[PDB]
This record gives sequence, structure tokens and C-alpha cells, in this order.
Amino acid sequence: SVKSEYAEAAAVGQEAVAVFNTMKAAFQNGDKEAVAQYLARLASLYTRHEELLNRILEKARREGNKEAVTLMNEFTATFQTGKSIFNAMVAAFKNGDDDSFESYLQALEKVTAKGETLADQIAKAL
Ligand SMILES: NS(=O)(=O)c1ccccc1F
Repeated sequence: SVKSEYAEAAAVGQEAVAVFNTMKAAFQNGDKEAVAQYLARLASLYTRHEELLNRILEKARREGNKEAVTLMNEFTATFQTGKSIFNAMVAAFKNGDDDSFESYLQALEKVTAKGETLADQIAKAL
């Protein structure tokens, strides 16, 4: 069901949370080789999550589930904010700009924490 597809998407999201926190520890410790690998892993995870969320939204649309569509439109918009900040973080790593990297890292945490009440709302709506 669309609900079980959302649970699969939620787990992929939690995997990115786990890798992100590991990455943050590596950055603080100066282990740039580790950071590079974690950023690659995160890119692949976010790409997967993005695709799953799109399939969930498209299915809710085909089902006529208006409330779930509303919530998923809001959630996918916030996802794109996180993606843009993530991409900027990757660029800051490439460029050696640790000040920008720290900034983007905190921003991405706050955007992610904010979007969590909506994430739980969607589960209940599908
Ligand atoms: N989980 S999020 O903040 O919407 C997000 C989406 C895509 C990339 C990085 C991110 F942080």
C-alpha cells in the first residue's frame, strides 16, 4: 500500500539522519576522507528518498486523497529546501570552506527537525 511505501521512505530518511550524524562527527574531527565518503552516501540516500516521496505523492493524487496530497506537497517543498542546502554543503566541502560547511550543516539540521511534525502527519493521512 501507499502507507507501506511511506514507511519504506521513512526508513530511508532515518538512514540519512544516521549517516549525517556520523558525517558531522567526522567533520568535527577533521577526517576529510571519511566526510567525502559520507557525503557521497548521503547524496545517494537523498536521491532515493526524493524518488520514493514523488511516487507516494503521485499515488495519493491518483487515489484522490486530498489531505495526503496537501501534506505531501508541503513536505516535498521542504525536502527541496534541504536538498539545496545539502548541495551547498557539498560545494563548501569541495571548496575547503569549513565556515560555510558548519553553517549549512546547522541549517540542514534545523530544516530537518522542523519538518518532522509534518512527516508524522503524512503517515496518519495516507
Ligand atoms: N531531509 S531534508 O532536509 O529534506 C534533505 C533532502 C535532500 C537532501 C538533504 C536534506 F537534508
